[PDB]
Amino acid sequence: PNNLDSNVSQIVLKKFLPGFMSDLVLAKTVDRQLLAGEINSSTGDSVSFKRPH
Amino acid sequence: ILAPVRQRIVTDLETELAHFMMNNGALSLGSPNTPITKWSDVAQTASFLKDLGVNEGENYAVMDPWSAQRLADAQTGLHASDQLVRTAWENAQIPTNFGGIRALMSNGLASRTQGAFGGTLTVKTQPTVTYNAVKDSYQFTVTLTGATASVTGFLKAG
Amino acid sequence: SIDSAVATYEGFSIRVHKYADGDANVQKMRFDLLPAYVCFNPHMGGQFFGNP
Amino acid sequence: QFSSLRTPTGDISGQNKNNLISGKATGRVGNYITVAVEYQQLEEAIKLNQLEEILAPVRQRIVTDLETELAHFMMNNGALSLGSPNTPITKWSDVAQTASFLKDLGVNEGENYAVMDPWSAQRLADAQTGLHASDQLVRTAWENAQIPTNFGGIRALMSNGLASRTQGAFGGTLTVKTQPTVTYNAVKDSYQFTVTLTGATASVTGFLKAGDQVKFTNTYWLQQQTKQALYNGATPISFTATVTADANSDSGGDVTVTLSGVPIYDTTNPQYNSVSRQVEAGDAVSVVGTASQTMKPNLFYNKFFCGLGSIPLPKLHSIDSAVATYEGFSIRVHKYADGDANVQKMRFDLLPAYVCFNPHMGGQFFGNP
Ligand SMILES: [Cl-]
Repeated sequence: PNNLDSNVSQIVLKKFLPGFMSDLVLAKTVDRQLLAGEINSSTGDSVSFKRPH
Repeated sequence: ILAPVRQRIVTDLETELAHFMMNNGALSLGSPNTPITKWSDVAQTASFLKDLGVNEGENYAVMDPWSAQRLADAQTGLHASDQLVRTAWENAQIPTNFGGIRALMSNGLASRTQGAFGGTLTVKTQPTVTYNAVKDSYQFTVTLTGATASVTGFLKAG
Repeated sequence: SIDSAVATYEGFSIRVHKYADGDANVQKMRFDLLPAYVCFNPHMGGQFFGNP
Repeated sequence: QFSSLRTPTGDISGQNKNNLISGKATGRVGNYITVAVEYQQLEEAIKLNQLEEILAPVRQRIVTDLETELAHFMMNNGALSLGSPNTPITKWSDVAQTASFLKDLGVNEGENYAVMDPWSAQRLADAQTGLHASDQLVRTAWENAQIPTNFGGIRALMSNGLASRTQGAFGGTLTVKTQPTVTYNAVKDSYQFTVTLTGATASVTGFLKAGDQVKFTNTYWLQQQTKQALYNGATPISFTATVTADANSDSGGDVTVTLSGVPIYDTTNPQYNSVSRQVEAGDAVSVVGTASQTMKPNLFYNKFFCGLGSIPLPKLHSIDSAVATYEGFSIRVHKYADGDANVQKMRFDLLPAYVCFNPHMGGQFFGNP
């Protein structure tokens, strides 16, 4: 009956396991050009575009 | 430790887009209890956009993993083009254009709950819908009558 | 009087602010983003299901 | 994993920031694997020729008994479940459901595998002889009864060495007796939890056996990143866990079992939830399959689910030895003898090691009724 357990360490290696993930689809198919850079500090919180006649 | 923080932001950006779009768009096709199975379940969306007059840019339909699969299962059953059945037998892929509309699979997609309604509903007062009232929004208030006695959350957003 | 930096992932920008707390000996960091939305025409989209 | 607040201004004053809660997975060393032989000096003289051929199969015994224990190890940990043992694999949509379930939960890294026995691979081979279009693809299965490398958008493999399991005799209608403590603090170092069950049959030895699968009807899997429940067509996908060891039903019909996979639902740290709600005392549950059935399960898993390793063994002193690898595993042999009984002894050894990184990345699958 040896007892050697105090000769050694409990080691946690420095690496992580793969987590889960999700995919981004809606984000990349809507219109992103029209509204870009259009709202700045001269404009207040909103801006408008024209409906066709 | 903090590397995941950025993709939490983006994940939560796009769960809002799902809700924003869901609370605005006025069009509806088919019954909400029934899952997408037939080819003509995706195809009805291209043709309704068409019949209504929309011509500009592309059109997208977006469904979950489980629907995408039953659609490939439908394509393993085609009788004619062997490049189109091989792809789905190996890969469970469907093509880029499907039904005459650009079709896409997304596991991030939001859900929503109906909210408890009952009774035979009618309008209480004729609303005012002319081009001059709704000109700037395309939204309008209407008051419905003949509902269940009193309920919190009788109709929920969406 | 608070220290910052800005990063890019997915073609979005995120500020980060690093402050602390004097009396509780504590360090705090927040990452934030402002989206904008537009609905051009409500009649051009919607929700679809199967036909039984 | 983190969560986020959504506010008109951005004022977070009265609210809760994310805590940091670490967790870890742990590997362990297993039993030795040993094959030992002996024979008299008299036999070495008159009776043993080609002794070197007499012990060729000895090293493949070692590696065979490694693969058989590995298969049990997996079958006992992975929580996921598809189909049910009463229906054999037939349709294309059987192998296919597994790849799209791994994607709906969000497994993105490495490669996914499905593994089945010869009888299953044959029923998938004549499903492939029925295709109406692809010319080559039917000819191959008609000739050779083979199926492609990728099948259903997962990578499919056949193996004749694979373990079986017996269900064990369960009956009556079951419900949970008390609330389990499932928060991320309790389960974060293991991913296992104990729960007591009610309404079982009076006194039964082996009421549930290691490898069974208990299903919680009203508690649903989430998507792990997005946190929205999972729907397959009309119906939600229930949560399911695996019985890790044998469990007996005491008189009065109670059963206390340890399960692998956890229905985490945490109020204080909701960012870690697995599932749509809190399992409460009085919830219906049921065991997948029929009472005393036996069978060989099919396994589907992500690459980082289980892992395997082996440990160099040092040399005993005053004894002679050498190392030889077969299938990329190193095996010691010690050759020693007993001077008084006049016999000769050889032993061949290997030490394995096993991790289960995540229980929620693998499981067992059957067909759909
Ligand atoms: Cl035909």
